[PDB]
Amino acid sequence: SNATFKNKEKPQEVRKANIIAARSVADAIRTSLGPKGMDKMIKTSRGEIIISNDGHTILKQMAILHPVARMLVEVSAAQDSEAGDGTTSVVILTGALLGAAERLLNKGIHPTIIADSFQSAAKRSVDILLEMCHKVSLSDREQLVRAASTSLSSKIVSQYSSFLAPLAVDSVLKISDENSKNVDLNDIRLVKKVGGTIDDTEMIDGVVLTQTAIKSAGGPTRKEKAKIGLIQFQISPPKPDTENNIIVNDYRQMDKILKEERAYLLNICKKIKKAKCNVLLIQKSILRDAVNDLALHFLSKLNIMVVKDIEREEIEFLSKGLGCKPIADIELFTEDRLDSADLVEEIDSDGSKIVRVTGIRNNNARPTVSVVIRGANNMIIDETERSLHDALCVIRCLVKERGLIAGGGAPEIEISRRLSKEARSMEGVQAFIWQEFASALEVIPTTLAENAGLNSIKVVTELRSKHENGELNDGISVRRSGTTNTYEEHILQPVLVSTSAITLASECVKSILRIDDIAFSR
Amino acid sequence: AERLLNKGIHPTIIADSFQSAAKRSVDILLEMCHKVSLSDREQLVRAASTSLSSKIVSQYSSFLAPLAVDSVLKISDENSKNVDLNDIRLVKKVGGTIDDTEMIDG
Amino acid sequence: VFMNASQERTTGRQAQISNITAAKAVADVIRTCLGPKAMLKMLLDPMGGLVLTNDGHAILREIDVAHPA
Amino acid sequence: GTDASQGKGQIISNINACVAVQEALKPTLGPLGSDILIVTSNQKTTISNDGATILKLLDVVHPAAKTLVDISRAQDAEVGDGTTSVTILAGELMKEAKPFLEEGISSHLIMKGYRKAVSLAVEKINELAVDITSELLERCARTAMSSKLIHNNADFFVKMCVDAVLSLDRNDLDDKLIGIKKIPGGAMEESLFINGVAFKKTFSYAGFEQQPKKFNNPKILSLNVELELKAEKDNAEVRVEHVEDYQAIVDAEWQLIFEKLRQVEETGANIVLSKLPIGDLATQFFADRNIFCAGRVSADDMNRVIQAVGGSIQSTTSDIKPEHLGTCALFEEMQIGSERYNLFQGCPQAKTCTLLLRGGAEQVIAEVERSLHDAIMIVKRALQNKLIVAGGGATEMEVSKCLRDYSKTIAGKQQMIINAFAKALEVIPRQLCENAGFDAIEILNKLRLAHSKGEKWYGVVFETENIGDNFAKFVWEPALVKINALNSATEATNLILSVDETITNKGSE
Amino acid sequence: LPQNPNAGLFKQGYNSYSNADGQIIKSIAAIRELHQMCLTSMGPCGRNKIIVNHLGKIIITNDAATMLRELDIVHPAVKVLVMATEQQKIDMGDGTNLVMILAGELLNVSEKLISMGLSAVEIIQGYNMARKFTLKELDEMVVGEITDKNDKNELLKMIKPVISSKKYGSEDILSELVSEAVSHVLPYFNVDSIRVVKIMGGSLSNSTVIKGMVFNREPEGHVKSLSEDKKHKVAVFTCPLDIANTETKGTVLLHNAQEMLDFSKGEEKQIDAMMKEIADMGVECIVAGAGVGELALHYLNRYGILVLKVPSKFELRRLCRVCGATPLPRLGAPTPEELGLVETVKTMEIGGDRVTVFKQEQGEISRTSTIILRGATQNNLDDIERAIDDGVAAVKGLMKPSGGKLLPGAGATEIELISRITKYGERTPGLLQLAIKQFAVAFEVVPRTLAETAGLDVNEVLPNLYAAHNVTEPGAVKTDHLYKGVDIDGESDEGVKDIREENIYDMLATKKFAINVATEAATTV
Amino acid sequence: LPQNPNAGLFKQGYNSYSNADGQIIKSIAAIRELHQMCLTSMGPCGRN
Amino acid sequence: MLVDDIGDFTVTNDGATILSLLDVQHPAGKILVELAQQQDREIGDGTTSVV
Ligand SMILES: Nc1ncnc2c1ncn2[C@@H]1O[C@@H](COP(=O)(O)OP(=O)(O)O)[C@@H](O)[C@H]1O
Ligand SMILES: Nc1ncnc2c1ncn2[C@@H]1O[C@@H](COP(=O)(O)OP(=O)(O)O)[C@H](O)[C@H]1O
Ligand SMILES: Nc1ncnc2c1ncn2[C@@H]1O[C@@H](COP(=O)(O)OP(=O)(O)O)[C@H](O)[C@H]1O
Ligand SMILES: Nc1ncnc2c1ncn2[C@@H]1O[C@H](COP(=O)(O)OP(=O)(O)O)[C@H](O)[C@H]1O
Ligand code: BEF
Ligand code: BEF
Ligand code: BEF
Ligand code: BEF
Repeated sequence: SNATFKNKEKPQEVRKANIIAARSVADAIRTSLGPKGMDKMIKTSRGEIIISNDGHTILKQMAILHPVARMLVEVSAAQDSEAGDGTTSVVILTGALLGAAERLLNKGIHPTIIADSFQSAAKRSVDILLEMCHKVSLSDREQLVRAASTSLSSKIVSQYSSFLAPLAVDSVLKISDENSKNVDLNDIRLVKKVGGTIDDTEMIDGVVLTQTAIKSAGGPTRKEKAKIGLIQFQISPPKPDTENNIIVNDYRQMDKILKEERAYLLNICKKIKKAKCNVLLIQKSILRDAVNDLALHFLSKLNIMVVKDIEREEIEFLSKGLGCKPIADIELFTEDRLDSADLVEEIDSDGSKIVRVTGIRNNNARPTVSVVIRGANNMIIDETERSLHDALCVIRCLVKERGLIAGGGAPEIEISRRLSKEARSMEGVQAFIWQEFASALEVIPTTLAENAGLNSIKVVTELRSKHENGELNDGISVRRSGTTNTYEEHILQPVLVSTSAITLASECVKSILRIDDIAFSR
Repeated sequence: AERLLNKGIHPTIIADSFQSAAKRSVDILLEMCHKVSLSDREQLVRAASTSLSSKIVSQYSSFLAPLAVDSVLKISDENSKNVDLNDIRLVKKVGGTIDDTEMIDG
Repeated sequence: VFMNASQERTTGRQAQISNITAAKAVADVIRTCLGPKAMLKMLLDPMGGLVLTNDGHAILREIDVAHPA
Repeated sequence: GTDASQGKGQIISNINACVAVQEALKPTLGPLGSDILIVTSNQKTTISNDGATILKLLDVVHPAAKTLVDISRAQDAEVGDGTTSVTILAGELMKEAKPFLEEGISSHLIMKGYRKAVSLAVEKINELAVDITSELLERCARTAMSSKLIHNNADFFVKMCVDAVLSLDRNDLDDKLIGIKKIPGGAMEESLFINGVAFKKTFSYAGFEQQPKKFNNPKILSLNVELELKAEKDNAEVRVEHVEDYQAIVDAEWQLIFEKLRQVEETGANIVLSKLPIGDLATQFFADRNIFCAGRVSADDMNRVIQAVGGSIQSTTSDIKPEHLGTCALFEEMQIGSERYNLFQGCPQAKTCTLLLRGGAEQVIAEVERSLHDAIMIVKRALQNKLIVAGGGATEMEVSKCLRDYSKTIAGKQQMIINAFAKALEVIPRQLCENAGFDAIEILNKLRLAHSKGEKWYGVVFETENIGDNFAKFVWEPALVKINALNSATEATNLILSVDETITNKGSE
Repeated sequence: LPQNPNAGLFKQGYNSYSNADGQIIKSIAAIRELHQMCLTSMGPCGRNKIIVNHLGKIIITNDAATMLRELDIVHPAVKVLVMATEQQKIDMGDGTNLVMILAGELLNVSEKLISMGLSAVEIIQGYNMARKFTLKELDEMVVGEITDKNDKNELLKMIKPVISSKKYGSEDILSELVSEAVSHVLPYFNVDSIRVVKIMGGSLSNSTVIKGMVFNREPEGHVKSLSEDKKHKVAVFTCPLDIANTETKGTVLLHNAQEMLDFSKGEEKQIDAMMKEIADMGVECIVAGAGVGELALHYLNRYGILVLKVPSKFELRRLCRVCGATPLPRLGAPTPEELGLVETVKTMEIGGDRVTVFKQEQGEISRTSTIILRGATQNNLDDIERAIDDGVAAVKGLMKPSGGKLLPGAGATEIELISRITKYGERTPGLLQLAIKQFAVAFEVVPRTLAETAGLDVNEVLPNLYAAHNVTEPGAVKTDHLYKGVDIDGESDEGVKDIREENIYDMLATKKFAINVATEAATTV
Repeated sequence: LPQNPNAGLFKQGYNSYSNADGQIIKSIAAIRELHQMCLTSMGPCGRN
Repeated sequence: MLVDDIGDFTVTNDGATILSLLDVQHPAGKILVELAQQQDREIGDGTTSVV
């Protein structure tokens, strides 16, 4: 039957291995599934310390080789790359989904039955979801900061959460334009600085560069009104793309030939000097501080603040903010494609020089922003930057789609109740287990209370005790053991997530219900 | 016990739930039994053929059932009373099949 | 658990005395060479050093002492 | 050097090794065939029911067993649906043909006895024939979708597949011109089906972000050239004997770069797709012509855009022609969130069809296309050959009761062969019942009576209670499949039945 | 025979989990390990511990931010409070010990609070609300007249305590050199310019400070170099002094005899031509920064011109800022608006080492100066440059307004704070009271730590200081060199304010991270 | 890099389980091994 | 069927090709292998028999 040296897996035992494994990832992840979560320290092999609460982080930092578990991650990972949040809350949903699916399955119910029960409830739960959202206008400072301070919290910086919340939304807003429309979170640079505390970070309405300008006799310290030329040619003596030998006929020709190169320097420096464009940003690397070029220093001898080795991705983030067509080459150069910025201060710390284009643009509406993620230790500028990825993208899922969901597990409590209430809709012994998916969905609310300390059963019960007729929105408050609703606490969570997550969970565990053998190999 | 315990309920709570139901379930039990007279061939063989089955010898279960009760009965006396299953020798012989066994009044 | 395994530590009177009385070593060797009745020393480092210089430096260079104190 | 097992003592180890592989496929059958999570090397980890991939990522030591696992992909390429079945038949075909080996005179009397089998059986397999209109193909394409994790959305896929098939569009459709991007996230119902080509190609024009996000009525030029300062193919070396021939040479560089795109913009181009990246200089000189430019496009990809757009790929721009530029409606590089992606669609009468999918993790998506292919293909099988068979194992039971009829009507000592081939085909539906039992066995004799005087069709449902009738049920497997699946099943066994010795070393000398 | 407990939930290879409370007890001690080692290091009357690099090098310091710099720790928790001290020494020179001292203690005292019943979140907010009150209260507890910066008057008063802290006993003489090298930079000012050059020989007290940097190198040009001048005008430039070499591909080809017979001469021509051209400009000294050509070196020696070999690219700068000239690529084409005057460029030798200098200026006066430290031990001379860099950082803060605000150091402030922080928590309702009364007694470090250093019966020093809240300044402290408790005001001993604030913050920040973490998942290898 | 399937339910040392149907196919053959060896032995005109 | 001692198989009834895959250890045996491959040159069939 088996060519030996392999690892098949008995039917009934498979489900155990699958479930018991899958169900356990959540065991480690549930310690972070909540604003009252527990922060971890992840000491790596090299010794590098990373502090995080982010489920995904943990999942990518920790070593996972599990056949079942390794899959659960590849979903929340894809869920983060797409949805942009609710990382952990996906592993959990698969946990209690199998947790509950196994219970009825361990007593007789067919795997393929609950496997239908899944998609069955999936659709109908995607319905309530599309009916649980709220139409939201466009461009509202308070209505957005209400979503930022909801994600950009639950972080190590809880004291300072309302400190990143603004810096989070302000920047995003400065990105969202109506073409039509389209946001580009990739077009808002984030450069981390090492100073002060995690705080002391400054949202910047512009771009902050790492480029430098090292000239004792030159290198202007500031520009009150400096025009900007977006170029990208070598600040150094290149060489023919063919085999190259320059031969000196006479001994004197030596000195005479040493000018055949500097000519290839001024050749462009001339067209650039004529335009008298002031500050320049060559994408080409110098790089940083060390030569080439020596003649580059001569370019700054005409009092012309210029920094090279600029980032490619930050050159587009330059044209929009600067508002100047980044001329790749100077053959068709002009004087129109320059820009302006009220201030350019290249402040330098120790030996590192960060060029800041403060008060830049104002024209073209300053579409690309840049938040300075200051912080002393490294482990700090690690989580802080990891939180914005989940913060900006978060609020940008409202602006992306005009839908929002009440937080504190609204559809979570609601979907189960609808499932628990009227089950007639569908028929067969299948739907009889749609109750599994139902009670399952209550996975987030339960642990949420747990992560706080207040009994998870009592609190979730205090919600099963509020009934009436009208808006009828209810949620659990991790603060006190009570049940303050989310409709008033401004604590909400994007639809783009809830929909693209509630589809992920029940799309894996359903495969798991399906599988009979998980034969392995060497 | 784990299911409800995995969701919050204290171990010491269900630990009480245990003995709680234990007593009361020992009640129904003492109320689920049936008074039975003494020395009844059919009423005993009805219990023998219930245990002495579920065995490999399912075809022959009603074959050991009699041999099972007849012997026991021959042991139970009323002193008073007292059975002594230790005082009914069982020596295995190697012949025929599992069957072909003979209850012996001696 | 720190500290890393393993690196020796002498806290206490140890280093306080096992450094002075340890420095005394090299200071106990050269303490014979000086003045009219001098005692020149010879020493063979790795390979055939075969060097005999009474220069206290020249001597204390060949001992190549490893002890800090 | 090494020993060898020969004779019946080994003839057996060949057979029972065959049965062995099929044993691991019984679960997989259409009805409730459960997915199998197979961990493999290097770090690969797949999960599904598609035989030619559940066996593919499963290595086997024995010779016979290695011949079977080969028929899996040996079949999948030809029709591409009889994955799970061909193995299950090939195997059981020997099990019920074994006791006729020793009790039978020879292994060669059985050979000839098998020809009269496959011949007759293929005939009976042709009796139950249906005609494909060529909308209604959506009826058959449903079946390929049904086993795997496509049933939840059996509809959505059947269309997404017959549509992709529809675009190309040649008497023979090569799915090499039908790319299949697989974006993670969203909803499985979000798996649109562009009529062009989707590219992970980020904001084209790496110089700056100036190039248009998308263009209406783009006139494309797809190039395999380099578009950068060409170097002398003939190993040349430079000698600067002059004093300023260095600057002039430096110029000759930027020169040819301009002269390059100069004759490429003459085709009124507003967007160019070059297989190779472009030099920053030639990235600017054309940029002033408001023309888009995307480089690094894959060799195969620039062939999908070759049919979509309509323009012919040309080398050396100097000899460029008006018949090289194309006509496609738009080019919008919408972000998939965090990751860019340039889309390009439109153009009338275009063969290319890139069907991007959605749903769950990259693995979930995989098994989707994995079974999607089973669909896409199953329709071509029916499209290139417009005729179908009575599925549901009915077709199987048919050739079984038909051969069985031929059994008694045979006067010879090799009668016990045709018989075997028959008895083995009954097992095809056997598991269909055993996968949804209990119990498979009672329902068996039910079909035997029906086939005899119950007309050709009528097989086992996979719902499943038991007996049904497939034409009524709506499960018709393209004859092409069942045809070759049986043929693949019988011939391999014949080659394997021809074996009576196994040597355990090679020269190769 | 059995038995064996299975493994609850598996994972990859090996990983280490840590229950949060247990870890806190366990990691709060790891932290505590490096505490008792950093206690004895802080303050003048203390001690210094030797450290042997993983490369074998020997290092001795008083600075605790360096002790850890040379220390290879493993404890992810301890890693934090080490990152602290280190993440401070760079931003602010001194105060690196008050970092660890507090940090460690904060954790130490928090234990009691954690054991009592409090929670980490409760403990955090507690301490935090104190960091905001301790930072502000100090902003006014100053009372130390923010002296204006001029000459060496205010400098020597501040720069001493920054130095007398570790290199105790040489406070006076030491800082003298510091302030000295400072006042040679005409007042935004750069800290980096004051470089230091130590050379073996004699006792430390024989060190000196010269207006201009010192080079441990000999003047090129062999016996053809002057090595002795008077008020010569210099001209420094990077480009190689030798022939103009082809930066790209380049060689020398000759076809006929006339070619060869003359090519050899042509070089000689250009050579002399280039040199004399720069010599006529009155150039009395050429400081080569990159490349030197013997072919053309023939010229420079004969007229009577010096030549300083090619230093490091980074050292040419600090040099140029002394001369007054300016560097310039390409040879020839000298510009008098780029020339600089140097007082003396002689060749003196200390410890028997050939050395050139720029000492003294009539004169233009250098913008950068260097300290010449004579000593007898490689180790000490190194932990003297440290006690110097600390000072150079104290003058870096006083130079940026308005950080020039003094403050009662010597424990004085670190003692008054004890009560001032107590009151805050004394009058703040809630459970956070405890978490504050702790943060207060946490500052018991600096007081006791000073006493325990001198053999002073700590059981007396503390009570005395408490009685002496005098509020005269205070006005109240402890000097190991007296009886009972000393008076800060008298000794003229005061620790700069902003340094303390930075220390009091970075500690309360780090100590919070250590408190905040609950579980630590450490890997392997 | 991974992976590895854990063990569903542990036990002492090593033990061998056998699914009944599989065992029947498998053990019915073991039986069958000594059959072809006992066939040729029975009867006069046979073999030893 | 001949096994490439690496799993790989090869089913064949040909005598010539079958003897080649044997390896032909010894002079006398290899001499027949040589006589075999001669037959294909003469003919093409009967290699199995000539030996
Ligand atoms: N007379 C003094 N002069 C300078 N410092 C003194 C004097 N007396 C006591 N000290 C101690 O020296 C300082 C601190 O020592 P130090 O090693 O510099 O710690 P840190 O540099 O981390 O702040 C004072 O604030 C004080 O506690
Ligand atoms: N203020 C809150 N009170 C209770 N639950 C919350 C609250 N805010 C968010 N949640 C829940 O927890 C979040 C999901 O996972 P979590 O690890 O806690 O943070 P996140 O996924 O946004 O990084 C959701 O926003 C929501 O379901
Ligand atoms: N005439 C003398 N009588 C006694 N001791 C002398 C006399 N001359 C010199 N010395 C001793 O020898 C010298 C010390 O040299 P020392 O450091 O011991 O070794 P070295 O002479 O090689 O450097 C001093 O001058 C003195 O201590
Ligand atoms: N519900 C069904 N009942 C009976 N036969 C079916 C059913 N569905 C499909 N079949 C036929 O049986 C076939 C053989 O199986 P195959 O497609 O090769 O692998 P799998 O059935 O596992 O997807 C096809 O799936 C199909 O033509
Ligand atoms: F923590 Be969430 F799930 F991203
Ligand atoms: F395996 Be089936 F064809 F999906
Ligand atoms: F201890 Be301090 F840093 F001098
Ligand atoms: F194998 Be045959 F003889 F060619």
